[PDB]
Amino acid sequence: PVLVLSQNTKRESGRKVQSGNINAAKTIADIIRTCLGPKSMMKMLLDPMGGIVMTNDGNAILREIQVQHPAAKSMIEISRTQDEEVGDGTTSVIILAGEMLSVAEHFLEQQMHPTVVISAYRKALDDMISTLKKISIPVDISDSDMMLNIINSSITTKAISRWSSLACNIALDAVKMVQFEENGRKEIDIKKYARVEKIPGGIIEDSCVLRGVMINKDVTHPRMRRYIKNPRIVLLDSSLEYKKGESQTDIEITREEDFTRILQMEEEYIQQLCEDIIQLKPDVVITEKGISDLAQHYLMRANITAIRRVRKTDNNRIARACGARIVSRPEELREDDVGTGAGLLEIKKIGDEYFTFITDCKDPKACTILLRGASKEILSEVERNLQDAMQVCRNVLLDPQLVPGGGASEMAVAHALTEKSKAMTGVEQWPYRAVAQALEVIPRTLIQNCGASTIRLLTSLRAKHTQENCETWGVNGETGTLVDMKELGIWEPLAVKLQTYKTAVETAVLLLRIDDIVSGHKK
Amino acid sequence: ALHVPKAPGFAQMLKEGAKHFSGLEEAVYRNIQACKELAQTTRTAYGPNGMNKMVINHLEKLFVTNDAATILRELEVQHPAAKMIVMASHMQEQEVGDGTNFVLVFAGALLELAEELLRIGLSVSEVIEGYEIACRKAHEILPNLVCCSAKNLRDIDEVSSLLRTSIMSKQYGNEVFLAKLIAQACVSIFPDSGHFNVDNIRVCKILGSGISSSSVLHGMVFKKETEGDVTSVKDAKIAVYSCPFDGMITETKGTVLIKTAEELMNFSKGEENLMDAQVKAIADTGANVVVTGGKVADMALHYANKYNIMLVRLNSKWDLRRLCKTVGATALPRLTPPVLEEMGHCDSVYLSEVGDTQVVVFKHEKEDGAISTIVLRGSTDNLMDDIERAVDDGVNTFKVLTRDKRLVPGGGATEIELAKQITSYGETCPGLEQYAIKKFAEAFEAIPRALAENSGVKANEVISKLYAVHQEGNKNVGLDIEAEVPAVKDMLEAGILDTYLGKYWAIKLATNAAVTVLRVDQIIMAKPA
Amino acid sequence: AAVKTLNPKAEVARAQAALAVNISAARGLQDVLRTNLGPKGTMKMLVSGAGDIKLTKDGNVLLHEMQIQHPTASLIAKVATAQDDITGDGTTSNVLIIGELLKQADLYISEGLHPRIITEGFEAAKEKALQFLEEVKVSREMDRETLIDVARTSLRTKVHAELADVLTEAVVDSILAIKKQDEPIDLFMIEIMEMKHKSETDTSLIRGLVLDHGARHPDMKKRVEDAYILTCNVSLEYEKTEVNSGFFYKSAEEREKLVKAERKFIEDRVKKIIELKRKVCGDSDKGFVVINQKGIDPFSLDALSKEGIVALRRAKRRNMERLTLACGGVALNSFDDLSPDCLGHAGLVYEYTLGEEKFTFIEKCNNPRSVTLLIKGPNKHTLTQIKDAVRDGLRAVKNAIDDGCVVPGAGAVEVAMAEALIKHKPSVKGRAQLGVQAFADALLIIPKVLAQNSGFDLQETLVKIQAEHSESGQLVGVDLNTGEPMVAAEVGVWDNYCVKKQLLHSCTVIATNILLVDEIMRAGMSSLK
Amino acid sequence: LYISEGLHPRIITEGFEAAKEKALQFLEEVKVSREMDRETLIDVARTSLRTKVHAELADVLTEAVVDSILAIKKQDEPIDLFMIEIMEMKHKSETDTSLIRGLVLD
Ligand SMILES: Nc1ncnc2c1ncn2[C@@H]1O[C@H](COP(=O)(O)OP(=O)(O)O)[C@@H](O)[C@H]1O
Ligand SMILES: Nc1ncnc2c1ncn2[C@@H]1O[C@H](COP(=O)(O)OP(=O)(O)O)[C@@H](O)[C@H]1O
Ligand SMILES: Nc1ncnc2c1ncn2[C@@H]1O[C@H](COP(=O)(O)OP(=O)(O)O)[C@@H](O)[C@H]1O
Ligand SMILES: [Mg+2]
Ligand SMILES: [Mg+2]
Ligand SMILES: [Mg+2]
Ligand SMILES: [Mg+2]
Repeated sequence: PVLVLSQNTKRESGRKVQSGNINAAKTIADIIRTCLGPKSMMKMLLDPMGGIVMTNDGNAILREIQVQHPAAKSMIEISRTQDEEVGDGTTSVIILAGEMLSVAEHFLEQQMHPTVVISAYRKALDDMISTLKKISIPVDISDSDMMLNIINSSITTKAISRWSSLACNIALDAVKMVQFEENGRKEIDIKKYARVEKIPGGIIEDSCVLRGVMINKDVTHPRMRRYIKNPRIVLLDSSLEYKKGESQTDIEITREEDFTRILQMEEEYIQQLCEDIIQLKPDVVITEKGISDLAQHYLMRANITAIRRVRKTDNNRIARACGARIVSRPEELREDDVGTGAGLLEIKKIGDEYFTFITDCKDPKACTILLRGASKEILSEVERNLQDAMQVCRNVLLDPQLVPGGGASEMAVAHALTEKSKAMTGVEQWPYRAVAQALEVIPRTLIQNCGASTIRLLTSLRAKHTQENCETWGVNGETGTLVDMKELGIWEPLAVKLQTYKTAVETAVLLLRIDDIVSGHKK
Repeated sequence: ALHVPKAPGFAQMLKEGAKHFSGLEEAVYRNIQACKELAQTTRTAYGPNGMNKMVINHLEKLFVTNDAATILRELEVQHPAAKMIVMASHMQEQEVGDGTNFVLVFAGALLELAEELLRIGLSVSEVIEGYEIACRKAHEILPNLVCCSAKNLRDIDEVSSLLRTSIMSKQYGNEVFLAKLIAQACVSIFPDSGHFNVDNIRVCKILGSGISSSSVLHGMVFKKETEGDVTSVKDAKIAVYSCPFDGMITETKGTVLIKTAEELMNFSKGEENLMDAQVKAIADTGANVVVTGGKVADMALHYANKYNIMLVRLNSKWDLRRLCKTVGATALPRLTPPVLEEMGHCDSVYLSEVGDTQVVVFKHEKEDGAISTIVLRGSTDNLMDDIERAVDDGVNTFKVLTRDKRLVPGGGATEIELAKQITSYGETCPGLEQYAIKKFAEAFEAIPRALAENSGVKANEVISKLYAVHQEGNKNVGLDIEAEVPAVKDMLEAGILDTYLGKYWAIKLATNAAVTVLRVDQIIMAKPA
Repeated sequence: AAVKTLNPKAEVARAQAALAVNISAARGLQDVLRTNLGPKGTMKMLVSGAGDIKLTKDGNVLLHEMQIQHPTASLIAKVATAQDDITGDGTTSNVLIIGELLKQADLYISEGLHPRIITEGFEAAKEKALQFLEEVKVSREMDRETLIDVARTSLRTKVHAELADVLTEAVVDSILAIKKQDEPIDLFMIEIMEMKHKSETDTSLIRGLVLDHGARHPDMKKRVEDAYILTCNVSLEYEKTEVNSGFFYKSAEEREKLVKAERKFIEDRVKKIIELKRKVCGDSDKGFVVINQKGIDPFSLDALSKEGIVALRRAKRRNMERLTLACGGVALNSFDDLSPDCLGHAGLVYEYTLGEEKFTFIEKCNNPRSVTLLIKGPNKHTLTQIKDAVRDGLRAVKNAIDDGCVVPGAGAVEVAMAEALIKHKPSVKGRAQLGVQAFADALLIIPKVLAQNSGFDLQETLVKIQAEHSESGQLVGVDLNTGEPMVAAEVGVWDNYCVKKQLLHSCTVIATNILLVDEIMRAGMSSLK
Repeated sequence: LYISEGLHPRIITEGFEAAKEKALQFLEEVKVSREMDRETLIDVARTSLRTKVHAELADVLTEAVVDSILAIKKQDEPIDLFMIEIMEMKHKSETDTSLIRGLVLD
C-alpha cells in the first residue's frame, strides 16, 4: 500500500462538516434546554466512580457528560469558560450559542459566506454590548436588601429556592467577609477563603456561615483543653518533631555515653523548640506537619492545646480568620505573628467525629460555610447553588451594574438590534437581524419550561417591547405571564449577561469559521 | 449506581432489536431531518443545469441520470419517513410522468418549515390545518396562473415546442433534436380519437455513432434475425401465429402406434407432406412473411424457404401483440391459413444491420400507424438509457397534454406567483393558521432557489428580482439560466412552460406526503429481518 | 435521543421513564425493608461473598448489605446513612416514609398532576407536621425510668426480648455513668468490647475498662487488688537515633560496653517508673499497673516484672482518655517529672484468657466517668448484632437526654400528624392539597406496617386507631399483641423527637428531589479507564 | 391500589363482579332505542371514522359506508358483510374513495 497519509486519517469537508458542527452544537443545547428558569427539573447523572450528581446546573451536566464530536467538545468548553469566569449563565450561554448557530445554518445553506455571517455576528455583538450598557442600572452595594434580592434573583432557579432567605444571607455574609484589601488591591477570593463543609445529617435550616473557620480535627492529647474563650493562636509550617538533616549527617559512636547523649540531645532540641513557642504565651498551636509526643508533653505542661496535621489551605484560612501569620521556625516567632482576633476555640462532636471551631472571630477575612442536610448529594447540590450565589454577589460587588431578567434584557436587545438594522443596506442586515431574533430563545425557553403558550406570549412580549419605555418587560417563569421586572424583581448582573452574550457570539464565530475536519493522526 | 435500567412497562416489554420513538424530538424532528437529507440528495439534479448522478445499486448496475424518481428507486432509502416521501415521488411519476423532483423539493421544504414552526411554538395539528388550507388555496389559484394552452396536438412544430421544456431539464445541450423526434413519434401514433397510449412509443437502443443519428420509424424494430433464407420483402403480407411453426400435437400424450411395415415406411413422408400442404396453403393466401410466437421446425422452415416466405420468430408475447397492433394482423392459435382480414400489411419488411446489431424492421411508409419506434443511437449504453428516460418524459408530457391542454409558465414563474398569492392570503387569514399558510407560501421559493443555485448564480438576488417583477405585475417572468449573473425573463415569450396537471398533482402529492409525515407521532420499528 | 447522538453508548431515562424508574426502585427498597419495622419484625440473614453471616434487623445494615446497583437505591442509602450517623435510629422508618411518599405522589402524577405541585404540597405538609411534632413532644425530666423505657423501645426492636431487657439496664447505666451535668455526652468514653465465650445474656456493664490485651511477661502477676495505674505514652523499647549513627569498637570488651550503654536511655525511664512504684508502694500491699500506648521490649518487661509491676503495651489512643477518666490519673508523654499525683486507682485489676486472646479488666474505680460494655455471645454474628443494637440504644438514650423532650411511639405521632395535616389541608391554596393528602397517607405508613408485621389488617387496625384518636384526642398507636389502639405515653413506648424531626426533614427533601428528577442519564466515561 | 394495602384479590374480584352486574343493568337502562334512519347511521359511522382517519376522509367514508350498508341490507335479515367487496386502487387521492353500486373485479 502506497499511501500519502496514514490509514485512519479521515478528512471531511464542506456543507456536510458545517451542518454536522451546527447539529452537534444545537444537540448539546437541546440536552440542557429544559434546565433553564425557575421551574426547571432535576437531572440524575451517573458518575464513572459510581457516584451521582443531581443538579440543574448547565455546566455540571455538560461537565458530567462525555462526547466525541469536536463541536460538542467546544460547546462544553465554552460552558466551562462561562462558569469559571462569572459562575452563572452556564446554560443561557449554551442555548444562545445553539440558537445563533441554528440561525446561521440558514444563511450558510443559502450560499452566504461564513466570513460574511461572522462579520455580521461581530457587529451585532458590539451593538448588543452597547444596548445592555445603555439599559443597565446602578446598584448601591451598601443596600443589604438590594444585594439579598439580587441573590434571590440568582438562586430562585435552583433547588435551594426553598431556603432562599437562608442561602442569600449565607452567601452575602460569606462574600462580605472574604472581601479583603492589601496594598491598594481589592480581592474577593471566595475559592480559597470561603469554604463549604458538608456534614450529612441534621437539617438544612441550621446551616450557617461561621465567624471563623472549621476543620475536621481533634486535640493531639486528651488532656488538652477543648474550649478556650480568648485563644491566642500560633500557626506553623514546620514539624515539632526531630527530623533528619539534609546532608549525610552520619554519626560515629565509640564512647559509651555518646548514644544516650545523642538521644538526650534530641529531647533537648524538642524542649528548646517548645520553649521558643511557649515564650509567646499562646493558647492554641496548629501545625501543618507532625507534633512529637514529647512536644505535646511540653505544650500541655505549658497549658497549650495543639492540633497536629492541618492542610495548607486550612492553615491559610485560619491565618486570614484569626489574624495570625504562618511561621516555619519557632525561633523566628513574633507577637505580630501570633493570632489574636479569634473569640472562641471549640472542639465539639458532630456525629461520631471531632470538629475544631475557631469561630467568634472579629474582622475575619476568611470563613467556613457549614452545610447540613439529608445526604451528600443534596449537600453537593446546595454547595453548587451557593457557589453560584457567591459568584453572583462577587460579580455585583465588582461591577455594580444590573440588567433586568426574565428575558426582558434579551427582548430589549433584540428590539434595539432590529431597529438598528434598518439603516443597514448591505447583505449583512439579514444575519444581523437573525441573531437579533435568535436572542428571543431565552424568553422562549422560559415560557416552554413554565408550560405556557410560546407563540402567544412571545408575540405579546415582542409587541410590548416595541413601545417606548417597556425594555424592562419580561415573563414569569412560574405562571406564564408577562410582567415588569421593576415589579417582579428578577435582575441579573450586567457582567453576567455581557459574558453570556460575548461567549455565545464568539462560540458561534468559531464554529462558523471551522470547516474541513481532519482526524486519526496520532500525536 | 452505574447503570440506568429500562423503565417499567413498554420499555421492558419491547423486543430485542426493536426501536421506539415518541414525541417531537425523537420522532417528528428526526423524520423531518431524514426527509431534508433526502431532498438534499436529489436537489442538485433539479433543472436544466442540474447535474447527473451515477448511482450503483446492490446489483452493481450503474445508472447515470438526473431523473429524481430513477435516483430514488436505485437508492436504498431505509428511513421510513423518507420512504414515504419516495412513495409520493413515485406516485407522481406514475400519475404524470414528470415532476418527481418538484415533489421531493417541495415536500422537504414544507417539512423544514414545519419543523421551524413547531420550534416557534405551533402544534402539529395547527401546522397540518394551515398546510391543507394553503394547498387548497394553491389549487384554487393555479387555474388563474395558467398562461397558454396547446391548441393543437396534431402539428409537429407546436408539439416540439411544447415537449422541449420537459425534455430540456434532462439532456439540456441537445433538446431541439429530441423534441423533433418525440413530436414526430407522438403525432404519428396519435389517433383521430383523443386517446393516446404511451406504450405505443417503442424505443430501440442500438450502440453506435451518436444521439444525433437517432431517428423515428413508423413501425417496429426487433434485434432479431430471420429464420430462413429470405431477408427482404417490399409488399409485406404478414401472417401472425401465436402457435409454433410446427405440426400441431395433442395436449394429451401422443404416441405413434405402428403395427405394419407400411405404416412405418409412410409415417414420415405423410408428416412432411402434411407440413408442405400447410405451408403451401399459407403461401397461397398471398402471405410472404410469417411471424411465429413459438418455435420453428426444420421441415416448416424448409418449406417456407421453398415457397419464398420470410420467417420471423418473436419470443415475447408482448412483442407479438405489438407487432399485430402495428401491422393490422391477428394472432392465430392454429397454423390455418389466414383469411383476408386476419392478415397484416407493411410497406416493407427487411433485415438490416444498424451498427454491430442485426435488426428486423417492419416499416410503414405512411406518416401514421398504431405504433412508432424511436431508434436511439449512442456511444454508451448508460447515455442511451438517459436519453430513453428523457424520451419517456416527453411522451408522458404529450399524454398529459392530451388529458389537459393547459400550460403554466416554468422556470419558477408559477411557483413565485403561487408564493406571492398565498402570502397575500395568509396575511389576511387571522388566527394561528397564518404562520403555516405563510410558510407553505415561502416553501414554493425553494423551486426558483434550486434552479438558481444550479445555474450558478445568487439565489437571493434571483428571488428578489422575481418578487419585484411579479409585484410590478408580470406573472410570466421566471429566471434566465442563459445568464452568468442573476437575471430574469418572460417564460411565456421564451417558450418555457409546464403542465397545469403536472403542477396540480405535484403540489397535491407533496402536500399529502408532508402532512402524513407530520401526522406521524410515534414510530415502532421492528428488528430488521 | 439527544444524548445518544453524541455518546452512542449512553443510557437515558426521560420524563415518565425517569419517574417510573425512581419510584419503582424506591418501592422495591420499601418492599424489602417493610419487614424490619418494629419488634415483631423478622430477622434477615446476609451472607457475604466469602460466606460470612450477618443476622440483622437494622435498616441501614440491611441496606448496605443488600446486593443492589440502582441509582435511586444509592440515593436512599445515603440519606439513611446520614440519618444513622447523626441520630443512630430511624433508618427503616426513613426508607419506608420515602417509599410511601413516592407511591402516594405517583398516585396523583399518573393522573396528570404535576410533581412540582405535589412537592409544594409536600413542603406545606412538612412545615405543619414539624409544628404538630413540636406541639406533641413531651418535655420530661430524664430519669432512669424514662431512659429505661426509651432504651427498651429501641432494643426490643433490635434484638430478642430477654437480651433487650438486659441491654436496656446495661446501656442506661453506662450512659448515666459517663454523663456529666450540662456537658455533651462523649460516647467515645463508652468502650465496647466483645468476648466470644459465653451466652448473649451475659452482656454486662463493667464499671471500669476492659483492654483486649494483657501482660507480655509470664512472671507478671495475673491479679492485682489495690492498683496504682500509670497511663503513659512513652516508648519503653529500644529507640534508634534519628540521625544514622552506628557503633564502632576495637575489642569485644568495648562491644560489650557499648551493648550495655545503648540501652541506658530506656533503662533510665524504667528506673523512674520503678522509683515511683517503690515510693508509692512501700510493701507488697498495693499493686502497680503500667499501661503504655507504645511498646515495651523484653528487657523492660523483665525489669518491671522483677519489681512486681504489671505492664501492658500498645494500648489505644482512646484508652488513654478512657483510663484517665475511669481510674483518675494523668496520661503522660514523658517521665521528666512524674509524681504520685499522676497515678490512678483501680480497686481490682486482673487478666482473663480466652483461647489465644487475653483481656485485662480494670474495675472498682471510685466514680468512673468512662465505662465499657462487654458484649458476650456465642457467635461472631450474635456479637455483631448486639454491637449494632447497643449502638442504637446508646444513640437513643443520648438523644433523649440531649433533647429533654421525648415523643410517643407506636405510630401514635404519625396518626396524629396525619389527622392534623388532613384538618389543615383546606388552608392550602390550589392543588397542593393533593400533595398534603399524599404526605398524610405517607406518614400513615408506620402504624400500617406495624400492624402488617404484627399480623393484622392494615385498614381495619388503622381505622380503629384513627377513630379512637379522633373521638378522644389521645395519642394512640398499635398494640402489637392485640391490634387495638393503645396510649404509647402510658404504656411506655417512646420515640426520639430528634429522630422524628430528622425523618420529616430528610424524607421530605429526598422525596421532593426525586419527584423533581426528570432525566436519569449515564453519559460519562462509565469507568475511570 | 387496594391490594398493596393488604386487601385480598378475591375480595376485590367479588366487588368487581357486583359492579359488573350493576353496570350491565345501568347500561340496559341508558341505551337509546332508536329507529335506525340514515341520519342516525351517518352519525354512528362518523363517530367511528373520525377517530380512525382524517376528518375530510371521514366525511367521505361515512357516506360511503352508510350507503353500502343501506344497500346490501334486507329487512329483518342479518347483514352479510361478505356481500360488500372492498377493492383498493393505488392511483388517485384518498378522498376519491367511492361506493360503486355494483362490483369491481381485480
Ligand atoms: N422567577 C423568574 N421568572 C422569570 N424568569 C426568571 C425567574 N428567575 C430567573 N429568571 C431568568 O432565568 C434566566 C436563567 O436562570 P438560571 O437557570 O438561574 O440561569 P441559567 O439558565 O444560566 O442556569 C435568568 O436570565 C433570569 O432572568
Ligand atoms: N430553459 C429553462 N429555463 C429555466 N427553467 C427551466 C428551463 N427548462 C426547464 N426549466 C425548469 O426546470 C424544472 C424542471 O426540472 P426537472 O428536473 O424536470 O424537475 P422534475 O423532473 O421534477 O419536473 C421546471 O420547473 C422548469 O420550470
Ligand atoms: N413495644 C412496641 N409497641 C408498639 N410499637 C413499637 C414498640 N417498640 C417500637 N415500636 C415502634 O416501632 C417503630 C419502628 O421501630 P424501630 O425498628 O426501632 O425503628 P426503625 O424502624 O427506624 O429501625 C418505632 O417508630 C416505634 O414507635
Ligand atoms: Mg443562574
Ligand atoms: Mg421534469
Ligand atoms: Mg429503631
Ligand atoms: Mg373506534
